[PDB]
Amino acid sequence: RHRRVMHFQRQKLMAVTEYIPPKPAIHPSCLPSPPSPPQEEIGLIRLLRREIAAVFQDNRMIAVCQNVALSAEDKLLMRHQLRKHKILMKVFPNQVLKPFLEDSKYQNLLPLFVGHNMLLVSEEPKVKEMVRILRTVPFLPLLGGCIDDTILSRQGFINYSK
Amino acid sequence: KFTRSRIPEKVFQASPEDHEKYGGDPQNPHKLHIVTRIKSTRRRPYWEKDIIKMLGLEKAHTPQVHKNIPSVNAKLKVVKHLIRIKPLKLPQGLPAEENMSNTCLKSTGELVVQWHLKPVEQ
Amino acid sequence: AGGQWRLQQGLAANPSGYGPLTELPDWSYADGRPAPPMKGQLRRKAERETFARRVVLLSQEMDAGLQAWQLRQQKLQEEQRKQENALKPKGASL
Amino acid sequence: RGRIPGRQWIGKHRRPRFVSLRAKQNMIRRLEIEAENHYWLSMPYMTREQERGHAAVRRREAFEAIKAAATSKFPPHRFIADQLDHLNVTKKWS
RNA sequence: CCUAUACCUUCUGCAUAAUGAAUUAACUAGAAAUAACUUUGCAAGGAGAGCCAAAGCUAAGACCCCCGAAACCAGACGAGCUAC
RNA sequence: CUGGUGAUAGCUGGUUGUCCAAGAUAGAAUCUUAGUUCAACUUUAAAUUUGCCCACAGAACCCUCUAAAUCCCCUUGUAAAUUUAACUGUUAGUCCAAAGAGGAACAGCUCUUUGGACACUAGGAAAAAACCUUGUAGAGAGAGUAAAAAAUUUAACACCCAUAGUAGGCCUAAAAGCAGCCACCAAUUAAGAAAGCGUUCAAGCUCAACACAAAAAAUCCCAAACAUAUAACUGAACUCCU
RNA sequence: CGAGCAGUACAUGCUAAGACUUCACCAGUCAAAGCGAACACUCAAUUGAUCCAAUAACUUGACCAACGGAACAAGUUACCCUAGGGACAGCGCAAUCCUAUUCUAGAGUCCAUAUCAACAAUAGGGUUUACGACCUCGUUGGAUCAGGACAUCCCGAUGGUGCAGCCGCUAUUAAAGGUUCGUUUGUUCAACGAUUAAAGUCCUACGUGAUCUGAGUUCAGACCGGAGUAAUCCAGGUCGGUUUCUAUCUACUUUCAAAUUCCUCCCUGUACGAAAGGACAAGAGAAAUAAGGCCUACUUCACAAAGCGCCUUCCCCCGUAAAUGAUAUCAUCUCAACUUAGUAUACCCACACCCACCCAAGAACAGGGUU
Ligand code: FES
Ligand SMILES: [Mg+2]
Ligand SMILES: [Mg+2]
Ligand SMILES: [Mg+2]
Ligand SMILES: [Mg+2]
Ligand SMILES: [Mg+2]
Ligand SMILES: [Mg+2]
Ligand SMILES: [Mg+2]
Ligand SMILES: [Mg+2]
Ligand SMILES: [Mg+2]
Ligand SMILES: [Mg+2]
Ligand SMILES: [Mg+2]
Ligand SMILES: [Mg+2]
Ligand SMILES: [Mg+2]
Ligand SMILES: [Mg+2]
Ligand SMILES: [Mg+2]
Ligand SMILES: [Mg+2]
Ligand SMILES: [Mg+2]
Ligand SMILES: [Mg+2]
Ligand SMILES: [Mg+2]
Ligand SMILES: [Mg+2]
Ligand SMILES: [Mg+2]
Ligand SMILES: [Mg+2]
Ligand SMILES: [Mg+2]
Ligand SMILES: [Mg+2]
Ligand SMILES: [Mg+2]
Repeated sequence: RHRRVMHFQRQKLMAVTEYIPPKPAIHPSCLPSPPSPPQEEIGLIRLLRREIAAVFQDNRMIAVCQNVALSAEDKLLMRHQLRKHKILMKVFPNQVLKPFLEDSKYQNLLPLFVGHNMLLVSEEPKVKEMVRILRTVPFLPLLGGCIDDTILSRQGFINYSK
Repeated sequence: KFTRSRIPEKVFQASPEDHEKYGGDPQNPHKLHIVTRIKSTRRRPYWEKDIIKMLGLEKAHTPQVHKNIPSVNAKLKVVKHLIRIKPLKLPQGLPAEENMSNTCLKSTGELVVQWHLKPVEQ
Repeated sequence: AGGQWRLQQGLAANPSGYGPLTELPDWSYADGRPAPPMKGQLRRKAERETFARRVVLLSQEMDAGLQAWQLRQQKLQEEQRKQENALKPKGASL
Repeated sequence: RGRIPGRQWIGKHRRPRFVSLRAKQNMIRRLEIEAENHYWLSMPYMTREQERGHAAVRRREAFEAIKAAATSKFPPHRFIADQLDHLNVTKKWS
């Protein structure tokens, strides 16, 4: 704070000897920024890829469902009922799951993973037992699935059960 | 307290970047100065007023020729803020006895020995 | 006005300083006889001559003082050689 | 409204002063002149040793002129012609 | 139109709202010695008794204001007002 | 009343033609600080020869250390200085910059020191003794410049979701993630032995996780204004020009 | 914080180059050589001129301490005198105080922020201050007339409330209007009494003494208390007590003309509330003040003036409360474009009858009438 009244000769000296930052001819933000340096893949990300590959390899029936915002009590109750029929509920992030399907046999399942999605898997294709559990909540849709490495829609699962 | 100012010897040491801006030559220093007072001795210390008298710079904007020697430079380093220092240039050389009445000091610092006041025929 | 421009052209900032507009005589007789030199021009001519003589005086004084210093160095160096000539070592040196 | 206690440019509470645009330019113009002065004072033509005694004769001769002028002060000559020329005040025609 | 803050005096600094002046005419305020200096005369002498002199001595020229107290003292004059 | 008496007044006031020239701030003593004397400064005349500026070299140790500098000072630039004679006059100066002093007092008051200006000119800061520019004097219906015009307008914002080994043990009427201490693991794709709130205590909640930068006073605001045409130009008694 | 000495010598003899110097002088200081002897004393200060006095000479003499020293002289004056000088207003970024913010500790059951608020910090304002780490002391009310500020006491509008309603508390906005009458007492201010919608804080040379007046500054007299030998003194107590001004200049001398407030009634005993209690907004009626007039009556009084009497009195207010809707496809009242709420009339006007008279017109002048 300039409490004391500086002499005008001194005041001019302060004004003339002011810092002048260098100004580039072209603003740096306007220039094309260099590509971001690459980083190392997250160890959890590569752990999911190994886990995801096991899911598609061990079990043959995979059911793609949208993880609706059901209450935790209702969502756990459905999971237990599916467990009685040995139906698991696998959930993986799409940012790791989509690239896995981009380089894989199941490359046509990419549009099915849009939003909150969950995977229902089982060693034995117990389609008929799974459908009746899903019929309890009319607002839980079955987007599609893949049985014996064959891509099918919800209608096929109804035909497969019958 | 306000006293005489001692200018560090480092200030009067020309850098390589200075010779390419003013056109001086350290290997061939100029022989004479052209000192011209461009500032008033009023509101300046008495020892600066005395040196101005010693250098014959009473009247402002009146060029005076001084020798480029350390003792004379010592007085110039005291009143360097009141004077303008320029080297004396002699493209035609030193004036002769027959050229004393035909010399003229130009604003560029050159002392010509032929002042005809006539447009160049070239 | 235009003082800075004139300085860049080798002219004086004030046009009244020097040049044809000032140094030349202001008038001459109708018969053709040149006019006597003006008082101001005579003052400038005397003033310029004193400046010119000082330039010659100062330039010759520095050269005289520079040659004189060189002669002292030459004389001093010669004195060193003279004192060693008149000595003939003997004894251990032989 | 707008009173400045005491005097404007003196005292404790003074009138604020601000640096204009041309005030900065004028100071920068002065600084460039002095910056070039530091350049021409960095290249002496002669050293301290060479310079010594190079003007002793002229300085000693110049002071003797001051001594001669100072020690030649004396009342002027009185002429008998001037005393007699006062008698012309009564000069008249016949 | 433009430019310009009456004078004197007293204070560091007065346009100062500090002092003095309405204005006119007349009147109203720097007197002198030693020394030194300057210019003549004469000169180891100078000066029209006396006085000075280790170049002095004699003569001239050339420097030192105005108004204003309350007081003190001496000698007179007053108690027709007033005190008794 | 007269006379001494034109009393005296370190006090107040006044002090009368022209023109030029040189010319301002250390102190000591004092019945003294309203004065005077001496010195310093200033003036005139004279005599003499150095004067100022200043290259090294040189000038203390302490109480442990530490400033701008100063003294001295050959060259050099310059022209003054010392001495002799005769006197007068001036002195709390003020403000600005800087370093300090007054019981270890940031400003202010008072008092030293260095320098400047003012009591001398002009120009510019609005008017302006002390800031800045500039000083040697006249005339001009010429010219080039010096200083020289204040900037600045300041606060949006997460989206979504959360079940559980449990009130983790301890002490507390009971205090539970949320009074307090210890330990700080743990199921689930992914959740703090809880980071804030609210319950006497619980309950409820959010988050972490998972996906997705002020201002106001007294007679009446105060130049008029203007974001847009290629920094030149204006500007002194400074300098130049007759 | 010291000094006004003391101690050791007894050649601490006599002479004499060159220098220092307390910014002058006076005074003070050092000193080679030489004579004469021996084989410039220590100590920061440790001191006093001249005149005079004493003495044969030598030498000595002052807390002359007011220490450059007068041979020797106190107090008091409000009875005072003379010559002069100085003096409400003005400066004050450290300390201190006040006001508003910042900080978020802490009070307020819980709860920073309904309110309040510690240590502090940042702004505005006032005040104090360089040395006896002593005691004391150096303009202001009233009458009249007011001008202005807003940091608002009342009236108005709008948020928050630990706001049910009435009252309150707090904050924003608002200076159009208003802000009483008395008793004591008075570094001239408080206390008390009765009211009021309220009895605002200041500034203006106590605002205002060529408009008036009281006290003080303080006085010529006088006592009481205290001080002093007395004269006399004391911000102490009390009594008494002289300034005047004929307005020269500036300014001003009908802003022609918009009114504020209270009570009662009404709504209403309504909304609210368990009741107690108790409103807004809208309207009406009577009041007081202010401003501007008037004389029918009343009254003071009579060709009239006047009030105690009578008559009339007309705009808004800018804090906020909300829609639509982007930057930021939601939302969001928007220093985004945008929408809504509250966001003038009246008076005066035509002008050479003019002698003179009259006049509700008037100092003169002017003006109205004279059919
Ligand atoms: S102006 Fe270049 S990035 Fe926008
Ligand atoms: Mg006047
Ligand atoms: Mg005055
Ligand atoms: Mg008068
Ligand atoms: Mg007597
Ligand atoms: Mg007497
Ligand atoms: Mg009688
Ligand atoms: Mg007299
Ligand atoms: Mg006196
Ligand atoms: Mg002069
Ligand atoms: Mg001129
Ligand atoms: Mg979360
Ligand atoms: Mg010009
Ligand atoms: Mg000039
Ligand atoms: Mg001396
Ligand atoms: Mg005395
Ligand atoms: Mg004395
Ligand atoms: Mg003394
Ligand atoms: Mg009395
Ligand atoms: Mg109102
Ligand atoms: Mg307000
Ligand atoms: Mg009364
Ligand atoms: Mg009474
Ligand atoms: Mg008055
Ligand atoms: Mg009486
Ligand atoms: Mg007047």
